[PDB]
Amino acid sequence: MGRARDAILDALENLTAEELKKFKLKLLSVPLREGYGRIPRGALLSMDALDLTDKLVSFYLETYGAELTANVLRDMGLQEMAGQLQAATHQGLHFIDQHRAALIARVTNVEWLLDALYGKVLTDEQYQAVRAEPTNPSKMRKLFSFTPAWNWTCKDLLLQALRESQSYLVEDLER
Amino acid sequence: MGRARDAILDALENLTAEELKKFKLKLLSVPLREGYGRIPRGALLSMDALDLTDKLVSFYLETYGAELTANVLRDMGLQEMAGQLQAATHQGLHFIDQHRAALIARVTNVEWLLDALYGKVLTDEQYQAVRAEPTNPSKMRKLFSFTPAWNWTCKDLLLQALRESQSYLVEDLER
Amino acid sequence: MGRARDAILDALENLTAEELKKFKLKLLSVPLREGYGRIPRGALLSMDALDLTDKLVSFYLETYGAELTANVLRDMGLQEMAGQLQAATHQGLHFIDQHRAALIARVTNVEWLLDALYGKVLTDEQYQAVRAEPTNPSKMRKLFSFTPAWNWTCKDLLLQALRESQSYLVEDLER
Amino acid sequence: MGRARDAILDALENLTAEELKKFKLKLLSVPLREGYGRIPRGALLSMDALDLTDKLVSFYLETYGAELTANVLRDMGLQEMAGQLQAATHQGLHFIDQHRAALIARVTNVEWLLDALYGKVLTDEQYQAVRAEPTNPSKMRKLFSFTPAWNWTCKDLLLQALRESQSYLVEDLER
Amino acid sequence: MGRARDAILDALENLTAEELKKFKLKLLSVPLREGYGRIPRGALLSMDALDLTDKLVSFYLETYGAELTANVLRDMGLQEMAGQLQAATHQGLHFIDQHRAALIARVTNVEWLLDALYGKVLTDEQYQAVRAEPTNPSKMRKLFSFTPAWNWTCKDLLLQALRESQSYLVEDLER
Amino acid sequence: MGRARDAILDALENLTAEELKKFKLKLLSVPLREGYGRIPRGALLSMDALDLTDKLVSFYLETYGAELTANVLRDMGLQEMAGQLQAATHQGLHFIDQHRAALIARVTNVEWLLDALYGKVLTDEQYQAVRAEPTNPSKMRKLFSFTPAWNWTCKDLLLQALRESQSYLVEDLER
Repeated sequence: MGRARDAILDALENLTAEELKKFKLKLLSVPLREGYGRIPRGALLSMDALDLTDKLVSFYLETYGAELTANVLRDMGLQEMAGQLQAATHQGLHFIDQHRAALIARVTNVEWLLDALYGKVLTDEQYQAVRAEPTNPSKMRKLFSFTPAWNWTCKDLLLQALRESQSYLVEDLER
Repeated sequence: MGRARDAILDALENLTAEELKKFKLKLLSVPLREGYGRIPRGALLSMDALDLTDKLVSFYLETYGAELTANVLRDMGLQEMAGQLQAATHQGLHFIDQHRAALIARVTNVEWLLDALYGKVLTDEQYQAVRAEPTNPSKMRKLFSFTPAWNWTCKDLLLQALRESQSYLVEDLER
Repeated sequence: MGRARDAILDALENLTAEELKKFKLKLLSVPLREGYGRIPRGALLSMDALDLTDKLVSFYLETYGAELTANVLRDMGLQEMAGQLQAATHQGLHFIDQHRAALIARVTNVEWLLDALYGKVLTDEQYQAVRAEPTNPSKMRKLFSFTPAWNWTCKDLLLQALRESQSYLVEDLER
Repeated sequence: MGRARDAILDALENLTAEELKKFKLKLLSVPLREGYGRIPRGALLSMDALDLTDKLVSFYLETYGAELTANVLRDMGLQEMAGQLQAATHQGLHFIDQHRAALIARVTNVEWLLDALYGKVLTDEQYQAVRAEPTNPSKMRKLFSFTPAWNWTCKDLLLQALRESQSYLVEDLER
Repeated sequence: MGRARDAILDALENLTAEELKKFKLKLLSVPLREGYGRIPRGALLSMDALDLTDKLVSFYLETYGAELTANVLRDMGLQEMAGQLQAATHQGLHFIDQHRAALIARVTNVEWLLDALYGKVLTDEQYQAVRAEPTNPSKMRKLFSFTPAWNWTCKDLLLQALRESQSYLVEDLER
Repeated sequence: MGRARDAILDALENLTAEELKKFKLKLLSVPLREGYGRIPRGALLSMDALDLTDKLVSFYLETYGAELTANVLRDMGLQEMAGQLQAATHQGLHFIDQHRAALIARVTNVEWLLDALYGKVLTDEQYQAVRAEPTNPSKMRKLFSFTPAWNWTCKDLLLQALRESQSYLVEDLER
């Protein structure tokens, strides 16, 4: 699966000239994996977004180019663009999606997650339906039913709530 | 659910230049969650409300951006603006809406709440109708019937009255 | 229900500058409820009534702002403006309106109240009409029919007469 | 029917730079119909009114572009520009024009409308001529004879008067 | 530990306009530690509190900036603001907290301290409880149990009483 | 080890436009080491922060470029920027880290350092733990255990406290 060129272009088109200049400047000093070259200063300091996109795709592979662009954007502080690019490249698959079974089987403090997600994402009837479940696995199974209608931001909020509540569980899942 | 940019813009546009400058100054030293950067002084000390809103949504996501804006505003002392922002981001969902079932089940001192809400919120006929109910759960069920016509301020007043009357119930519900 | 800005402006606009200075000075040491900030001295000691009203509504909500203004006015000794603001915020609803049924059902010495209210509030015709009633509940029901034409001061006088006559009933009703 | 470019240009050219920037900012979060894209931030935050008109007509069709511009303008609170744009796009056709026969046939309280329109729109001679009519349909037919000389604002005032007088008729006609 | 920006802003914001000018004037002649520059007259004589705080933090670090501000405020005579800034910078840690063990072990005349603190700080029942202790170390240990509920002013009063009673013990303590 | 370009950019992005012109002007007269040229006035007086950073890295190497930038910044009086740049360039290595063994072996007046660091950096428990140590080397070994959690400012505070306490040891160690 490829077609990440359009994702990179979309990420690069939602930032102004003063941010594009900073991105190009920071591209000159970012650490690189072995076997990959560096773009010369002569051409890099004059390209626009359109030329930068296919230059990035040519010099670094599509996957590595996408992840390098995400890392550079995250370093500059632009979290929205990095999140959008990560969502585009990784499809509609999030961290909670890969570890779904472990999250339904090992989480304990459901009420903290419900309180964190109440109002911002969950509606009143959904909150009551989730709270009506007897046991924690049942609550988790009911809660995950609303995930397909969510976007990247809501999933990130849920992950942040889980990290704040149970750091040990998420650290174990990372390993 | 998004649309937090409009809420942030409304919150930031309703405060004067002297408060905006203090807000920008306090944005430089507010504690930040891990993984988030800080706005440089060069650009921050010259932005207006629109640019500040755009940069706030850019560096921090809509959820965390709104939360940070509310925290900074309530640190400045502007409680009205923070309350309006919380109402906008959370929709018409309040603390009393979340724990409605427990509140119509565990509260005892209803006449104190009625005295606190008399005149300012409740009318004479509504007060008489609530007083006509035989038991406390019936009184609470009748009282919650008028909630949809209320705004954030009335719900905050009711929460304050509940906290003053039965602090233990409130601290148990929040925890 | 809001509209407290107009009430606060009317209360603060009906006092002279020398006692406006005293109001501003006493606003610096009044005890505050939990979770509310304090106005800095640099700006507070230089504003007029128009700016003071806006900042009072800004830092403290309309409800708590009106309550704090009434408390500060009562502490200064100005009962007239404090009572006017109390009437404005609580609408045309008084203590006697809240406990009308209990007052009609439990009061005994109506003659003392009639003597206290004679001339100052009631004319000869109303006095004779009330005296013509056979029993105490009938006298109270006849008397309460004249309340809609009264103002805050007459109701306060009636409450004072009730407190002087039957203090135990008043302290029971308030608690 | 087209020519929406001139209407959009006239609407956008009659507003200052500071609210132009607000319009551009709010164009980034307005809900969109399915099948329509969003203008990237890179170009949107730099173009002026002349470029913005062409961009709006390109990305969105003339009809939907005008509708979206009017919706955003009403969201900002500027009702004069939105009304002018509606008048330009819909030609000299108003709500009262489309439902003329039903309005002449079903309205009852003509005198309230005449009182609302007196002085602001109708002259003394026209008012007397309308009052001289025997029955309500005759009064309405006489009143509608002066409509061609009116503008959008007068028709909006008449519609507001009708809505305030007979709300049920208006809500029936609109549905 | 940082966050001295908030403390400096609070200290500068609670002082009036005619004495902010005196503060700025005295900032031009205060002795400076080696390696630190002096703010030029051109910009200093036009700033308000918001720019002054940022300039102070930029030119002198947070620690030295807070110390210099406290020294200048003390020279001006404003002891309350200097004490507030000192409390904010050093956290809730006072001189008595630093030498707690030495104070409990070496002080003799507890009665003078109790007489100085009676009424103003200590209540009757806890004064009696302290007086009930058999020996001086027990009296001091019981007295220090009420310290956490005190503020900076009470601790300053206790230190002043200690200086008046046993000057030699203090001057040994700081040196 | 390089990566000084990012540190230089971060230092240059945290100063306003008024200070950027002063920095560029100071760059035209700063003494230079042998073999290094001077930036011409034609291009220097028109660059922004990004172009200035690139040109500084181009003409002067990363090491000498960072050193010259720090020297110019501390000449201007902005000690915070110079300190942050020194911390970024030299990594988390300070003067105290370089002479750790000599400082633990040759210092005498630990109490002055503890008094200087009390409250601002050290907490009460840490202060008591350090005071509990019998001898000076043990006290210093305990004190250095808390160093990894500190930042550049705390280390500078400790360094200036040492310099004030006994300057002879500092001037011996630096030479």
